Amino acid sequence: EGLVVRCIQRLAEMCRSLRGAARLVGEPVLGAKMETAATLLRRDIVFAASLYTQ
Amino acid sequence: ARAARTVLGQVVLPGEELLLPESRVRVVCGPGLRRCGDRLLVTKCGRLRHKEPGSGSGGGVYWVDSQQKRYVPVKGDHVIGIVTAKSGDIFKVDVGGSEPASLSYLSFEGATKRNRPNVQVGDLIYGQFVVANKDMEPEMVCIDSCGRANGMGVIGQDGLLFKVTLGLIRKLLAPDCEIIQEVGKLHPLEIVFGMNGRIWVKAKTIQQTLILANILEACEHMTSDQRKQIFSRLAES
Amino acid sequence: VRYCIPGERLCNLEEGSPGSGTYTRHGYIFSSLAGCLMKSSENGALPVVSVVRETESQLLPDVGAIVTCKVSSINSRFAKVHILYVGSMPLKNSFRGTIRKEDVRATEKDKVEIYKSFRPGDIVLAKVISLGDAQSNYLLTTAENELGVVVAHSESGIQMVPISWCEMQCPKTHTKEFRKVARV
Amino acid sequence: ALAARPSAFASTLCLRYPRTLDLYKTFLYSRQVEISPLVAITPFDFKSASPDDIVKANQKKAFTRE
Amino acid sequence: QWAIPVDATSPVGDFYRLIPQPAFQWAFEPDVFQKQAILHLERHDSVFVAAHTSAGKTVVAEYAIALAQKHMTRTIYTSPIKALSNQKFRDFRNTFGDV
Repeated sequence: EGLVVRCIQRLAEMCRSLRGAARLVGEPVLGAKMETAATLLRRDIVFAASLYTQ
Repeated sequence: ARAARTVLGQVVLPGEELLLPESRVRVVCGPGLRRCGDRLLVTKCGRLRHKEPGSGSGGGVYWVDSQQKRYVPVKGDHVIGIVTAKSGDIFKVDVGGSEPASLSYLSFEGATKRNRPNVQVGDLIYGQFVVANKDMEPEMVCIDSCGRANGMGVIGQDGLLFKVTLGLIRKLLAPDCEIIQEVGKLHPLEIVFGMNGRIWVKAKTIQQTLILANILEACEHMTSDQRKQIFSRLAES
Repeated sequence: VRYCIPGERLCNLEEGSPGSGTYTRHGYIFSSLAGCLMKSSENGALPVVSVVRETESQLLPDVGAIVTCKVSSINSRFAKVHILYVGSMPLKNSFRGTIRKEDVRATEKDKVEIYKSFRPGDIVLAKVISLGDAQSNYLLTTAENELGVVVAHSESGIQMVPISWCEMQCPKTHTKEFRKVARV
Repeated sequence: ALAARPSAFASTLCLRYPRTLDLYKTFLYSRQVEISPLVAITPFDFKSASPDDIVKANQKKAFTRE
Repeated sequence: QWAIPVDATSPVGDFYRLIPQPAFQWAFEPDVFQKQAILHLERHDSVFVAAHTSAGKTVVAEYAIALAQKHMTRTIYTSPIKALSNQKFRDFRNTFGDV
């Protein structure tokens, strides 16, 4: 479980960039379930990162 | 001009004066009292009450207790509020006073510049104050003194929030109050009180939630014994 | 001595230069006020002729000017004030102001909590920096050692005295409070 | 272009309103009507640190960043 | 020509006579080539470096980094590997400023 988190943070970027395409076309049927997936993907272990964040 | 410790549990009126015990003492006057010279003045109607815990020391505060609806923020009170805006990096919330309060994105448990919490507009939050002086908008934090949120944060998913007067809240928040135990004997319940005049209830059935919502606002009146058992029996149905 | 009306022939462009509150046209110097004729010879000849009333009833603020003010309300991130004196002279009316959270100290630093800096009811000395937007109009600053609250006021109505650079104490009840003390 | 002399209404409209014993007796002020301070130092003469000046001169002189 | 290889000994005749004002001091001593690069870097020049030790080349890098905060500008450091990318950040975090 070292490459899973990197694959996750790679997936979340394309899901964040598909919103601009769904908005450009004008088809919010997919842009709504994609927004729900985007908010459904953000966990807390992903953002742990390093020790002295703050 | 009567004297204190003699008119305890007596209805007073604005403009009246009373004599505290003789040797000026440093007892602080409460909400409805103001200290002038070596006398006390009454500015609110109500009933005198005095609380000194267990000892012959101070041990003692003078405060009248009345019935009213308008709420003034007091430092250290548990107040339920409703979010109103999301301007900047704060969370303006309506508590019921003259001015709205102000949260911060990091005030929640484990919140940083990345893992911000989800707070929408028009949601109810359980939280405590840390600054409530009459010099700034009140500000509230929402986890703990130490930092572990003990039930605090955003609450309420399948209940009802209604409004009652400050008197019923004061009556319920008593160490010798048997209201909640008997009311919960009929209908199991869980409550989250708020010192701004708000209550969150959640029964099992929607009918029971309606009944608890209506019958809790009337418990400030209808004194127990000769009245309460018969009212409970009548509502059993 | 003689006074002026806001137009007359005074001097040529070679026989002096325009000063304050004057305008020139077609090689002549023309008056623009009704004050008194003062010709500051200074040094180097060719005096800079100007007309000044010397009785200022009102004066518009500028890009840079020292003004004495009076706080009206304070917020967690700004503090609205009321301009009361333009430097020395009393002002017949009152304008409005706003102190943003960058002009308190002379470093434009982080922290700097506005709440304990400019408590309402005080009188402060500040400097303008701009002509402002329609929300905040003058954008005063106190980023100097000589600027800040000068004459504070107690909780119960007693004239205060400075006690330190960051801390203040009540003289009567010996209560401790925070301000931004300016040099006298 | 001869200027003229005023008349009553103007000469009364342009009026400038700018001990000699005692009269109107009832309206005097006498007839009608401890503080141990332990004051601190009276000013604070700023003779001391004034942090802004510190941090500025500090960094400019120091000029090390290490 | 656009390319001048400076000789290893010819240019340098003095180091402290020039740059009258101080710089990013080092606890140890600076080598001839680090001061040689710093001398050119002061004139906002372009510098190429070919050496063997790793941190020895970083002296001029942190010279430029310390020089930026005296100019309030920003600098970009590119490291094409993740392990080395954060070590320098850690080195300069407690050392000074914000990175």
